[PDB]
Amino acid sequence: RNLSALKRHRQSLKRRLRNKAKKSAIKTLSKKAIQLAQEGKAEEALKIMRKAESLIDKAAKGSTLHKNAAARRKSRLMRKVRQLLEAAGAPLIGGG
Amino acid sequence: PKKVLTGVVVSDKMQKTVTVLVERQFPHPLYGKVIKRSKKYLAHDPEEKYKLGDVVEIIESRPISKRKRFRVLRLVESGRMDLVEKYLIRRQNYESLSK
Amino acid sequence: MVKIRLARFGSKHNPHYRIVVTDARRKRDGKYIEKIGYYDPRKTTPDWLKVDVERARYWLSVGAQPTDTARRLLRQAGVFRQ
Amino acid sequence: MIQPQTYLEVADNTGARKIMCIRVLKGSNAKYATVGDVIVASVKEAIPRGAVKEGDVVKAVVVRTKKEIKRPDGSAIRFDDNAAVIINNQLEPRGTRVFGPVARELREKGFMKIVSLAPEVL
RNA sequence: CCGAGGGUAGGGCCCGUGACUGGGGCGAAGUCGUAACAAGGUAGCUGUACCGGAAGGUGCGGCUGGAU
RNA sequence: AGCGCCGGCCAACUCCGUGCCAGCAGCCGCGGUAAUACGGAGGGCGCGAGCGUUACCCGGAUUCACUGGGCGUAAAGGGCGUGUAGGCGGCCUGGGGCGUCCCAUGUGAAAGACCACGGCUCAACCGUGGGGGAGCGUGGGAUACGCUCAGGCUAGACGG
RNA sequence: UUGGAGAGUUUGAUCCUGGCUCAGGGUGAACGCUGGCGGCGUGCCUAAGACAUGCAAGUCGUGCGGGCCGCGGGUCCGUGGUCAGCGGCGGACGGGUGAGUAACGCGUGGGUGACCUACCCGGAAGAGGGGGACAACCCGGGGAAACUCGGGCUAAUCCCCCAUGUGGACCCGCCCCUUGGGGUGUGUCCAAAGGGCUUUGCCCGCUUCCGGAUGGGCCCGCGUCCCAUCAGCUAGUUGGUGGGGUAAUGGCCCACCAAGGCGACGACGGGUAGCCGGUCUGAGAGGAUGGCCGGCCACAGGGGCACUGAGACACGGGCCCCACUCCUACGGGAGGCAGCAGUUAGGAAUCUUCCGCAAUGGGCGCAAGCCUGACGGAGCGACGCCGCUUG
RNA sequence: CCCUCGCCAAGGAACUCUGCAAGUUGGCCCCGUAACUUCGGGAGAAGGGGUGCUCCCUGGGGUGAUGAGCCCCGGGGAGCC
Ligand SMILES: [Mg+2]
Ligand SMILES: [Mg+2]
Ligand SMILES: [Mg+2]
Ligand SMILES: [Mg+2]
Ligand SMILES: [Mg+2]
Ligand SMILES: [Mg+2]
Ligand SMILES: [Mg+2]
Ligand SMILES: [Mg+2]
Ligand SMILES: [Mg+2]
Ligand SMILES: [Mg+2]
Ligand SMILES: [Mg+2]
Ligand SMILES: [Mg+2]
Ligand SMILES: [Mg+2]
Ligand SMILES: [Mg+2]
Ligand SMILES: [Mg+2]
Ligand SMILES: [Mg+2]
Ligand SMILES: [Mg+2]
Ligand SMILES: [Mg+2]
Ligand SMILES: [Mg+2]
Ligand SMILES: [Mg+2]
Ligand SMILES: [Mg+2]
Ligand SMILES: [Mg+2]
Ligand SMILES: [Mg+2]
Ligand SMILES: [Mg+2]
Ligand SMILES: [Mg+2]
Ligand SMILES: [Mg+2]
Ligand SMILES: [Mg+2]
Ligand SMILES: [Mg+2]
Ligand SMILES: [Mg+2]
Ligand SMILES: [Mg+2]
Ligand SMILES: [Mg+2]
Ligand SMILES: [Mg+2]
Ligand SMILES: [Mg+2]
Ligand SMILES: [Mg+2]
Ligand SMILES: [Mg+2]
Ligand SMILES: [Mg+2]
Ligand SMILES: [Mg+2]
Ligand SMILES: [Mg+2]
Ligand SMILES: [Mg+2]
Ligand SMILES: [Mg+2]
Ligand SMILES: [Mg+2]
Ligand SMILES: [Mg+2]
Ligand SMILES: [Mg+2]
Ligand SMILES: [Mg+2]
Ligand SMILES: [Mg+2]
Ligand SMILES: [Mg+2]
Ligand SMILES: [Mg+2]
Ligand SMILES: [Mg+2]
Ligand SMILES: [Mg+2]
Ligand SMILES: [Mg+2]
Ligand SMILES: [Mg+2]
Ligand SMILES: [Mg+2]
Ligand SMILES: [Mg+2]
Ligand SMILES: [Mg+2]
Ligand SMILES: [Mg+2]
Ligand SMILES: [Mg+2]
Ligand SMILES: [Mg+2]
Ligand SMILES: [Mg+2]
Ligand SMILES: [Mg+2]
Ligand SMILES: [Mg+2]
Ligand SMILES: [Mg+2]
Ligand SMILES: [Mg+2]
Ligand SMILES: [Mg+2]
Ligand SMILES: [Mg+2]
Ligand SMILES: [Mg+2]
Ligand SMILES: [Mg+2]
Ligand SMILES: [Mg+2]
Ligand SMILES: [Mg+2]
Ligand SMILES: [Mg+2]
Ligand SMILES: [Mg+2]
Ligand SMILES: [Mg+2]
Ligand SMILES: [Mg+2]
Ligand SMILES: [Mg+2]
Ligand SMILES: [Mg+2]
Ligand SMILES: [Mg+2]
Ligand SMILES: [Mg+2]
Ligand SMILES: [Mg+2]
Ligand SMILES: [Mg+2]
Ligand SMILES: [Mg+2]
Ligand SMILES: [Mg+2]
Ligand SMILES: [Mg+2]
Ligand SMILES: [Mg+2]
Ligand SMILES: [Mg+2]
Ligand SMILES: [Mg+2]
Ligand SMILES: [Mg+2]
Ligand SMILES: [Mg+2]
Ligand SMILES: [Mg+2]
Ligand SMILES: [Mg+2]
Ligand SMILES: [Mg+2]
Ligand SMILES: [Mg+2]
Ligand SMILES: [Mg+2]
Ligand SMILES: [Mg+2]
Ligand SMILES: [Mg+2]
Ligand SMILES: [Mg+2]
Ligand SMILES: [Mg+2]
Ligand SMILES: [Mg+2]
Ligand SMILES: [Mg+2]
Ligand SMILES: [Mg+2]
Ligand SMILES: [Mg+2]
Ligand SMILES: [Mg+2]
Ligand SMILES: [Mg+2]
Ligand SMILES: [Mg+2]
Ligand SMILES: [Mg+2]
Ligand SMILES: [Mg+2]
Ligand SMILES: [Mg+2]
Ligand SMILES: [Mg+2]
Ligand SMILES: [Mg+2]
Ligand SMILES: [Mg+2]
Ligand SMILES: [Mg+2]
Ligand SMILES: [Mg+2]
Ligand SMILES: [Mg+2]
Ligand SMILES: [Mg+2]
Ligand SMILES: [Mg+2]
Ligand SMILES: [Mg+2]
Ligand SMILES: [Mg+2]
Ligand SMILES: [Mg+2]
Ligand SMILES: [Mg+2]
Ligand SMILES: [Mg+2]
Ligand SMILES: [Mg+2]
Repeated sequence: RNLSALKRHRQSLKRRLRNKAKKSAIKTLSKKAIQLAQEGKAEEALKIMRKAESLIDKAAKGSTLHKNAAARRKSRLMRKVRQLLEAAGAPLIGGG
Repeated sequence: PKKVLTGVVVSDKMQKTVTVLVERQFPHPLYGKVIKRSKKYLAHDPEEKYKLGDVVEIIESRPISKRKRFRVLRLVESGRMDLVEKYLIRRQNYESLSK
Repeated sequence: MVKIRLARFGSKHNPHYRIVVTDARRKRDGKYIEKIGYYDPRKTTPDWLKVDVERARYWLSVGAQPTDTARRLLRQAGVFRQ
Repeated sequence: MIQPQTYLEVADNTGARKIMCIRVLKGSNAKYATVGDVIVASVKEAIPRGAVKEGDVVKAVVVRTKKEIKRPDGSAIRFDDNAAVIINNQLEPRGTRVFGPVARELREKGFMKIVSLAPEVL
């Protein structure tokens, strides 16, 4: 009745924690930054936007995000922030 | 290569899409005779430039929608409403094949 | 990885391998990527071994890994002579 | 308080879904069956190809009731339906699982086989 | 939110079965008659229609695949 | 050493028993007191660690017919018109080259199959080599017939 | 041009039409009567019914820290083994089955400027500096079991932060290119793990990039059975705009907008079937078939779901619902042979609870090696073919 | 005790000649709706969902003047008890 498949399930549970955890933050922040950029609030948007971009590429280092997801996530972030600022402008920090 | 086919536009009642009817001949696999069979392709026309009656070429393309996997390649001839009639008269005849 | 090994053909108590390049995850006697020679362990004919050597060096050159008892039948045909 | 005409849910897998009481087997002239009592019943609704079929006259022990049963310790328990498990002449379920809880009263009345198969006993 | 499924209600197709019932095939050792095959003893056949224990008959119109 | 068969198809014949019985049977048919046709027997024919039966597939079936059938009376012409789709379509000349045809090239895995050789004492089985194909992609080419566009005609058809 | 036989039976007789019938080959066969040997094959076609027991997936101390027994010898140390744990890599292969599916499932040829790919190979560069968790372990609570709850401790190839930027990712501009292909400038963002020897040197690793190789995802043309006594079907339906999602296109999902899409070239519906390489027959054309072997697909008691991951929506992993069965101390809990054998039911009918990792192959490992019901062999059965005997 | 009326545990027609009587159902809006048919119907078949208030956005009509005010018929969103 036993296995080390058990072990393998034991671990999956734990990786799952770190993953979910990581993806939550990425969404929390992009949203936070898109939210700012709508009412922009130019400098602050861009500030958080970097903090997302960091967090994205950081998840992409491992198994959480496939690198293209990171690419895709990042692309859609920047597109949103910028085009939001165009209803008002102008970009306070970097970037870019 | 990407498959290219030539046909008549039979519908433009969609936005940014035309229905292009492609026809083909081939010998019957047993009875020899050359027989025709036709088929409609939904073709991407981002420019809404192709119109009813146009004879056109369409090229197999990366999928645009469910059912749309061809873009219109280029115009070939304009105003073949006589073909569009052929198609339409057949559909219209269907009202007589029921019960 | 892609591998070079022996696919058992022939029959019972009558081996006849084909030195062959296949994906490691194939079955033994499965679809191979390419045949490149054969081997008769019972040695029952003038040429109980043969190898396209020009080829076996390509697959090696591009990363194929031979089995142990294939490495040998590739040495014995001097695909390793430097 | 089950009486002739009362419909009961059947809490087993005999295939009977609903039975209607036709008699309470408790003496010469009992007015009501409660938990642990045996009735005779008609099968009014069953599923296809079970042990039992609509029309069958079977026996069943009442295993939970919508009128609350009171207990010597001053408490009472009440269920959301009236349910009975179909039995044979030796009080053994004719079925092989029993669904939903059952009243502990069944045990003191020698329905051990039913009490054990039950997911819960309240 | 969606969601396995559960429940309620109304539909569609299919299969099994049913008091009784309609003809059908066969069997054949029976009853009744002899409608068709000969001009088959009323030429036949026919669509329809009415009718008769039964094959059938008669009307109307048709065909000859009718003998003399 | 067994099993089927011995009326015809189909290779293999006599005696007894039975008497429209018992029974055989794939089709035609056998048995009602001289049965090569039932049952046994002798003998015979065919196969042989097999022989027979049942089932199913193709075959014979040109009996769904493309190769390769038919419709007065054998089964089979729609009761008759009108006409939609479709299928099919006269003579001459050009353009296009879709069908069609040619060449090249890719693909057409391995096994199997086919030809050669070879290994198990043979074979089956198994190995090495050889030979290709339809079909589809690509490049090039041909233009008679079919197609398509274009221009002529009058024998089809329509009209005065 | 290596290929083509027919016969019986409608009549008193005839010719013709026409059905029935037969001789041939074939099979995963079965039944009867009989039965000696060997070889190669080959054997649940029915209940994708239900299954007792063993076995079918693990490995690494050259990632880490402990326990228990011993070896070496002064409490401590080393060394070996063994046992879990943490950490890898495998477990997505391999093996079974054919239920579902008439579909881009399969076949064949194509497309991806719309994509991914662990371990393998080639080439470019790199490994500085910090901090933390959780088991094992000690301490309590709960059971008959399954087991688990809580308190605290500790290591690492575990986790995180900063540093470093060859490079790589992303927005904007611009050049080539022309669907999202390649290049470039500014801004922003992202690396890491070390272990081992013979120890200023090598081996196995770890990191980011580029290319390769292999394996895949998706897309399109054409082909793929019976019923028209199924003729009409369609509201995520057909298209569009924006977003969501993915590796990636897409009504795959969602909001809004338009009113479209399909159908006698047979939609919709019903029935039946996994498809192919092939197989069997046939002169051929064709018909029939898809068992064994190879390829793809689909499924893992019936259903739904996602997690982990390069890869799964995972046969011997997880969650939930159902059905069934079992266990128990009656409180509770457990299972999924369509893996190999084996039992039972069903059936006209289909095998040993065998042996071995020696060979080929696969997994982990520097290696020794360990695991391997894949496989290699052996057993049963005239089931088939081939060979041989009873002279 | 009778009349008229309100409620009722579990059951739910077992009442009785008979569900007699009383329950149930109940308006409007939307979805949806069978046999059969004289093609009207059967149909309010059946069955089901919605129904208050608050804020924001919004479409058309009447009266005006084309506008404001007034009156009429809507739609979409977010919420509250
Ligand atoms: Mg492990
Ligand atoms: Mg949040
Ligand atoms: Mg992931
Ligand atoms: Mg990644
Ligand atoms: Mg689109
Ligand atoms: Mg009944
Ligand atoms: Mg639902
Ligand atoms: Mg439902
Ligand atoms: Mg449920
Ligand atoms: Mg009768
Ligand atoms: Mg007469
Ligand atoms: Mg007469
Ligand atoms: Mg007469
Ligand atoms: Mg008459
Ligand atoms: Mg009379
Ligand atoms: Mg009369
Ligand atoms: Mg006339
Ligand atoms: Mg014979
Ligand atoms: Mg013969
Ligand atoms: Mg003879
Ligand atoms: Mg006798
Ligand atoms: Mg005699
Ligand atoms: Mg005979
Ligand atoms: Mg005889
Ligand atoms: Mg023999
Ligand atoms: Mg036949
Ligand atoms: Mg013949
Ligand atoms: Mg034929
Ligand atoms: Mg013909
Ligand atoms: Mg004929
Ligand atoms: Mg006529
Ligand atoms: Mg008529
Ligand atoms: Mg015409
Ligand atoms: Mg024409
Ligand atoms: Mg012509
Ligand atoms: Mg051409
Ligand atoms: Mg070719
Ligand atoms: Mg081949
Ligand atoms: Mg050939
Ligand atoms: Mg030889
Ligand atoms: Mg060969
Ligand atoms: Mg010409
Ligand atoms: Mg002309
Ligand atoms: Mg003329
Ligand atoms: Mg006769
Ligand atoms: Mg006659
Ligand atoms: Mg005769
Ligand atoms: Mg004949
Ligand atoms: Mg036998
Ligand atoms: Mg025997
Ligand atoms: Mg054997
Ligand atoms: Mg099976
Ligand atoms: Mg069953
Ligand atoms: Mg069972
Ligand atoms: Mg073992
Ligand atoms: Mg290591
Ligand atoms: Mg060891
Ligand atoms: Mg360990
Ligand atoms: Mg597999
Ligand atoms: Mg196998
Ligand atoms: Mg199947
Ligand atoms: Mg279907
Ligand atoms: Mg298709
Ligand atoms: Mg395809
Ligand atoms: Mg992995
Ligand atoms: Mg520490
Ligand atoms: Mg950093
Ligand atoms: Mg919508
Ligand atoms: Mg889009
Ligand atoms: Mg994925
Ligand atoms: Mg859709
Ligand atoms: Mg079509
Ligand atoms: Mg049809
Ligand atoms: Mg079905
Ligand atoms: Mg099936
Ligand atoms: Mg023939
Ligand atoms: Mg088949
Ligand atoms: Mg079969
Ligand atoms: Mg297979
Ligand atoms: Mg399933
Ligand atoms: Mg499942
Ligand atoms: Mg099962
Ligand atoms: Mg399950
Ligand atoms: Mg698994
Ligand atoms: Mg699973
Ligand atoms: Mg799956
Ligand atoms: Mg698997
Ligand atoms: Mg299993
Ligand atoms: Mg206990
Ligand atoms: Mg539990
Ligand atoms: Mg078990
Ligand atoms: Mg077995
Ligand atoms: Mg049996
Ligand atoms: Mg076997
Ligand atoms: Mg081994
Ligand atoms: Mg090995
Ligand atoms: Mg290794
Ligand atoms: Mg073993
Ligand atoms: Mg009451
Ligand atoms: Mg009540
Ligand atoms: Mg009631
Ligand atoms: Mg009630
Ligand atoms: Mg009564
Ligand atoms: Mg009474
Ligand atoms: Mg009444
Ligand atoms: Mg009343
Ligand atoms: Mg009322
Ligand atoms: Mg009211
Ligand atoms: Mg009322
Ligand atoms: Mg009704
Ligand atoms: Mg009506
Ligand atoms: Mg009525
Ligand atoms: Mg209503
Ligand atoms: Mg209502
Ligand atoms: Mg009010
Ligand atoms: Mg409300
Ligand atoms: Mg209020
Ligand atoms: Mg007024
Ligand atoms: Mg106004």
